Amino acid sequence: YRKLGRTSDQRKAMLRDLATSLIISERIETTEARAKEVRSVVEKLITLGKKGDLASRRNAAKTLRNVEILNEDETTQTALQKLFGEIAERYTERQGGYTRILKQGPRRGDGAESVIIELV
Amino acid sequence: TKGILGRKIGMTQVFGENGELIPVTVVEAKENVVLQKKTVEVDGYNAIQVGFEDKKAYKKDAKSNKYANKPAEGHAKKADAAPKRFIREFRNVDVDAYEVGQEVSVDTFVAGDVIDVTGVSKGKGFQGAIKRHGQSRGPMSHGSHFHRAPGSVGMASDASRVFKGQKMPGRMGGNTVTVQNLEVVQVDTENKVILVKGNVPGPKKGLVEIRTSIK
Amino acid sequence: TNHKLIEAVTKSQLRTDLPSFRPGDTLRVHVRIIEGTRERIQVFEGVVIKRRGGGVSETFTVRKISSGVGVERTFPLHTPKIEKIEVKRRGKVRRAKLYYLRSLRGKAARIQEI
Amino acid sequence: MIQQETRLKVADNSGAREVLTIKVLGGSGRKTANIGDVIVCTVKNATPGGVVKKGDVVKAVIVRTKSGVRRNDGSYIKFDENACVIIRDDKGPRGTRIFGPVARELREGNFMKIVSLAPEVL
Amino acid sequence: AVPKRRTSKTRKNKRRTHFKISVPGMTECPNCGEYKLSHRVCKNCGSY
RNA sequence: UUGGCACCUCGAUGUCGGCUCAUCGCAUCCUGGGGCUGUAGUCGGUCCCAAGGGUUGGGCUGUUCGCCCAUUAAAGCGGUACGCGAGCUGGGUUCAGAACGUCGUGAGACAGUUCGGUCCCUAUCCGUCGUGGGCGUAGGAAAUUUGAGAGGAGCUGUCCUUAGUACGAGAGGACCGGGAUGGACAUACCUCUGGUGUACCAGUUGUCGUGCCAACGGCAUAGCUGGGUAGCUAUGUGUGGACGGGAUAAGUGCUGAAAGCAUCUAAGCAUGAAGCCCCCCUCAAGAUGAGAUUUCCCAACUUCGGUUAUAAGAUCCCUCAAAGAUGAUGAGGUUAAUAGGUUCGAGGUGGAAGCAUGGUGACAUGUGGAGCUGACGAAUACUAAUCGAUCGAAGACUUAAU
Ligand SMILES: CC[C@H]1OC(=O)[C@H](C)[C@@H](OC(=O)NCCCOCCC#Cc2ccc3c(=O)c(C(=O)O)cn(C)c3c2)[C@H](C)[C@@H](O[C@@H]2O[C@H](C)C[C@H](N(C)C)[C@H]2O)[C@](C)(OC)C[C@@H](C)C(=O)[C@H](C)[C@H]2NC(=O)O[C@@]21C
Ligand SMILES: [Mg+2]
Repeated sequence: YRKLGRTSDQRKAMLRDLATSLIISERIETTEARAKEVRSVVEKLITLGKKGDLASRRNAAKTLRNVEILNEDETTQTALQKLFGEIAERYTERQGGYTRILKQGPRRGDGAESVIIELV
Repeated sequence: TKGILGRKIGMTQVFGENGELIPVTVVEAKENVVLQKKTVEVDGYNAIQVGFEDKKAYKKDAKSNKYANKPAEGHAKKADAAPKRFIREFRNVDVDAYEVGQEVSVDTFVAGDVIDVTGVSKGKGFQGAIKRHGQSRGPMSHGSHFHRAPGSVGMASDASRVFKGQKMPGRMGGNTVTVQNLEVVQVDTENKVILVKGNVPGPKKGLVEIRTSIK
Repeated sequence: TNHKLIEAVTKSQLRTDLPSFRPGDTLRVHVRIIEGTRERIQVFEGVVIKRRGGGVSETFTVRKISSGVGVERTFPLHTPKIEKIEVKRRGKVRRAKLYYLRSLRGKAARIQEI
Repeated sequence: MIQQETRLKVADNSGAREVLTIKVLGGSGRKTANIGDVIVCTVKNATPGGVVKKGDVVKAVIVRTKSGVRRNDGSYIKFDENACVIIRDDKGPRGTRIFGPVARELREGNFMKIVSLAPEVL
Repeated sequence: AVPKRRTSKTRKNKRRTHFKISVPGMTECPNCGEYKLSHRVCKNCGSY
């Protein structure tokens, strides 16, 4: 696996935060290396969501941050609830994938290959 | 006398007749085919070329060594064989006991022969003088600033130069090594595997050239 | 599994006449000692300390006290030199390797049955 | 793995209660030893009396070590303490008993009186 | 650990023979015909 | 070595010991071959040939040296700016402080002691260790190659047998060869023994937070503690220096005369060493002499090739690791298992959650070797290697055979 030029605690934190944000937005923009490394984490969380049993819920609560989404009509529900009620159904029949990645050109401030990781 | 191209799978252990633990390496020799029979008047030295494994056949627009190229298909079709992945030759063999197109099988080896396995070492990459050359390194305390670097590279004004062969840092690995006087413990003809006492050079999934000890 | 060719070429060396046990169980391993001019048997008695990866490569360790001097013997599980293993009595532990018995002597090294 | 400046217990009634080593016989540059190997050593704690007294230089044989030994079948024998026994330059002990277990590998080294005068051969 | 002498213009220009930028890996985009980097999304159109 | 001379260096050539790394001579310390002896063999002494390899660990001093304690087959002598400080130390010595003894009325002094006392430098060139690109090898390519050369190894102990034999009043005691095991050292590898394993498992303290109990997350060296997969590793596992040729050294001869004898010599022809050459391991056609074998590709405009673009072949680009600083090498790019995910498994950890039972409680038991599980094995196109682009032959003369 990759280290992302960062320590262990700071990476653990970055990976879980990036996975949460992806789950919120359903497509985000970042650099290749971190997309390649958040792919597995988000894919595994969705797996914890395709079962929905209380054990998997409690276990997926480890990674996701506690965030609130305001849906249409001022309806509110958290990241766990999204994962287990709006994304489990979408991928009940698909047996992998769950994400795609679309390389983009280098950014300006660096030569970093920005990419967009999106939930498929 | 005998030679087979194989690849290394791993190491395990077997127990011997009197209970002894035998350390072993599993080598997989399958579809070894003779592709030529070099001759003294045709090429200047008598030997035979063996192709191992099996590539796929030519395809237009290939982008990898998976498939054979037109040049290799032709070489192998002259021996009515499939394109192969690794090709080596053997000199110790009697060229007249082989035919262009035969299969060399694992059973060429009987239990208790003496063989030499020639492979390539594992790559360690760029390394320094203590790992690459076994050098004693300096003191780690008592106010030292010479921890792992190599020591003097020469003398002084006499030989105002560094002599060739001075053991300095660089790439380690990627060298052909021949371990000598190993032996085979069992030959299995169905899974096509020659088991060799000891350990052999190389990464897992590599290539070993087993032949009969020259000593 | 492990590599399939490794597992195939070494399947014949595995023993099946052996019982099932776990670290913490005290047991009697019997061994063909071919010492002198006889194949005798020495009933070695100890407490299993650990055991390792499967295949012919599984090895287990047993600990005893000889004359107030701790002795530990590692044995390959499928060694043909072991006639039989009797789990002389079971053992309630909470580890998989019992390294922490190298500092205790006497009742401190106590084990509950079952 | 026993090298010089290593303190060993004596497993005998020679007088010596505990000794340390200077060399490992057997070769130029030899550095270590295991069961069945002889070492030069000087006692550091003697019993009041005994045939061997404090500060003497003596030949001695290793009978049990914590590093222990591999046997040809893949069996390993390890111990909880280093130990040694004094010898009389004939592979024979200086004392009359021998305390504690001993490893079977001493049979080969023809330390038979050591193997015969022992609580447990192993 | 200091330059014992000057590096002449000849030596200088010689060392930097291999010091150059490579033309980009660009291919034409199938929806718009403008060039894009290979394996990247066209920035003019937004396709594949 | 102690000196003599003052020839280069005072717009600076760091000086002694130790550490790291060696390299070369042989007037050889061990090992190999011999002549001998006031050599019965083991013993020793002497001289000759021999430099291939090897030629310890400590106590004491800043010490080189030397002495001492244990070993070894031996613990060799020297050169290399008394090798090596832009590789290291800085104990001694040689700045300023201080102090004792001595000399000086005194300031101070002593190569008399003593305690303390700042070791800078980002490597341009040559050199050296690795690793790329270009071009040449009379076409363009893919693979296998011989070996001109070059490098690496090169050490040796003990035991048993012959044999208690030869030889010995005895005491003692092989030569040869033929077996067996070591030491040191070099290599390859992780199956075993261990080490480490900061995205594996588990227990636990303080504190903050997800309202709350229960569950969990952040921080405290990874908070700590017990384990531990892959990888990487030694102290761990195998292997190696085994034969055997050819020419020799001191030496030993054979036939043999000058010199009808002799005599190893002059013709010739023998034997003889860890030494030389080969043998064994590795690199090697930039070996500009550029070598060899097999295969693949083969047209059609010219207005005359100083020709397109294309073959065969690669590369760009992208998924990767048995490879890696980068670039290279190697496994793959949909006609696809290259990597991710999913499913199953190995190995690791050790009895998840929620329930029900029992306890006042701290907890325990069954579910259920359960739950979790980074690299390890297999299957599966679910996701990404979609699209495309660039480079790359048309084969010279001369002569001889055909
Ligand atoms: C940190 C960067 C600076 O580097 C340095 O300080 C290094 C460390 C220095 O190394 C050395 O000390 N010798 C190596 C250590 C030698 O130990 C033996 C025991 C002693 C002594 C001693 C004797 C007398 C006096 C003295 O009498 C007195 C007073 O006060 O009178 C003051 N003390 C201290 C004395 C002490 C440089 C390199 C030094 O050169 C060297 O000196 C010698 C004169 C000759 C050397 N060679 C020619 C043989 C030479 O190589 C200099 C003089 O530095 C003082 C360098 C000069 C150019 C500088 O000034 C530079 C700018 C430094 N200044 C600074 O700031 O950066 C520096 C680079
Ligand atoms: Mg000057």
